[PDB]
Amino acid sequence: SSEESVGLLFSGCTGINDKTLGARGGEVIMVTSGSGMVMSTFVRQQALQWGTAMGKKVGLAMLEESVEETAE
Amino acid sequence: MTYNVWNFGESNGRYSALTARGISKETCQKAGYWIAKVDGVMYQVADYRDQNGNIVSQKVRDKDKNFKTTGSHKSDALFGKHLWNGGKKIVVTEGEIDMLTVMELQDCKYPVVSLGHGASAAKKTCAANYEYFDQFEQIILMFDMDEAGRKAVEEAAQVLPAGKVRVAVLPCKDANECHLNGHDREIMEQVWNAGPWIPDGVVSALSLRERIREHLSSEESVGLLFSGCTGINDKTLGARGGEVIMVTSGSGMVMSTFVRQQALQWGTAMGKKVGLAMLEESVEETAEDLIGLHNRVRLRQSDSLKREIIENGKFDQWFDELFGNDTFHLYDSFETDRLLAKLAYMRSGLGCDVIILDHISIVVSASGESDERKMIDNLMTKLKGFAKSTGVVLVVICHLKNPDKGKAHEEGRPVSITDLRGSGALRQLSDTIIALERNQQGDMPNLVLVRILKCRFTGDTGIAGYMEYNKETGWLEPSSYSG
Repeated sequence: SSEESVGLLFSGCTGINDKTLGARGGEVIMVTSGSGMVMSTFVRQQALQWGTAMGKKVGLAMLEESVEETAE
Repeated sequence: MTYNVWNFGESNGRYSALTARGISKETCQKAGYWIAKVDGVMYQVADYRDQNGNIVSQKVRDKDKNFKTTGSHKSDALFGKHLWNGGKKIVVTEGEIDMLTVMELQDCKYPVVSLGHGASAAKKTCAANYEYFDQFEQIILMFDMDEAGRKAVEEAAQVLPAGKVRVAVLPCKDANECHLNGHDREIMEQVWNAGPWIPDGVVSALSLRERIREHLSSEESVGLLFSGCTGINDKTLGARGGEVIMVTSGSGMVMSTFVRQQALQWGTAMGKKVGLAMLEESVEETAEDLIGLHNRVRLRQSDSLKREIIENGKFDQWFDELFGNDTFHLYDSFETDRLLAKLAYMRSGLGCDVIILDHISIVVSASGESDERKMIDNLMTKLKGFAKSTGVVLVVICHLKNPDKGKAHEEGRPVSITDLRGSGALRQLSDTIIALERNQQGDMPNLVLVRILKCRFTGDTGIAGYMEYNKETGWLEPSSYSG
């Protein structure tokens, strides 16, 4: 009952979802890839839809850039 | 073996009231603050027991302000700990006496423990006890009201559980200084419902509106265009403030020109105030190199012309011309922390918007420490911090280690980020990496290539154009070139 199946659906590629069934809480999802800013977008995108479409509160530690920048 | 735990009675023990501190006799009795007297002198003994009840260690005092610690004072010692296993709220004080205090004012009905090695070992003693403290709903850190005491609070909460920590804020040094005629009611107002703070770096988005607005106007998409090779610009979109541009390459004096050239155009064409730390050369030298460069003449490299313009007034003229807009400013030399500080005041005080730091390879002063490998990195970060933290554009020149593989640097050999110096900090912390290659023994010994080795803001990277050295004027002129 407690723990859960379809936790938080990755956005922008059903597939990610199909295969992973989402980002269940207490998990640790790890996004990786080459030079990928592609990577930094993908994550950003997720942060975006989770904190708006979904109710969820997102917390960001974008260590690379400033807080103002990421907000823009 | 270790100092025996002091037996009550063996040493002439009494549970007496501390009249000096406004701690009642009945109070000392509950926490285990007893008054012995061995071999003549009368000592104050604090009884540290584990959650199980057994006395594991003692902290003993004599009048003059000395100590003597009995038993085995483990890294997780909390004085009073054995009294409470659970609760809605537990005050945690710096020392034993202050624990006795809160234990009064409350008629010993709620929980207070004191740090085992208090003062400095705030971090260790605390994290040693995560579980114990999590037994309570909220943890009230009532530490000293001074320099190191606020610090203690900080290091403490860091290692303490979740959203439970709240900071006590008293009118005097400690909770006892208050009691000792002053404001008991001040201590009270904190034990109940005091300050809960710990986000010194967490920052809700809502609360950035202003900081964002003012950013958006201030710092520019096309922040500062590199000069002498559209390309550098096309790919990197410029040197946006708060970035850290890193210019690198082989033997490149080509490199030290390229940087110089940029310094030039930003400090004259553009309004921007450049600050320079040219660590290699003197402050007078770099100034000449500027003047000369600005006047398309190889100034220092020519006895005749030097004399000429000193006499024909052209010097004072050229000098005013280039400099007299308080726009260039130089760090002039003869540590890491020490340099960083100077560069900061250029940013903060004279408020230049670019600082060019020629040649990271020179760390310098604090000698007893190993690999430049490691240290290069340590500086790297302070710098990136400086940068982002203050929005200054920080160009940082950096020189290349040398292959071991076949073709050298003057043989043109291209460079990659692997090809990189350091041990990762630049390879990381830098926002745009511009590399310049030059095969000084070949077809165009004056032709120089520009790779963008990296560029966060755009990630459009690669070969980005060519320039040609004019041995004659001193400039990296832009050049026609491709496949």
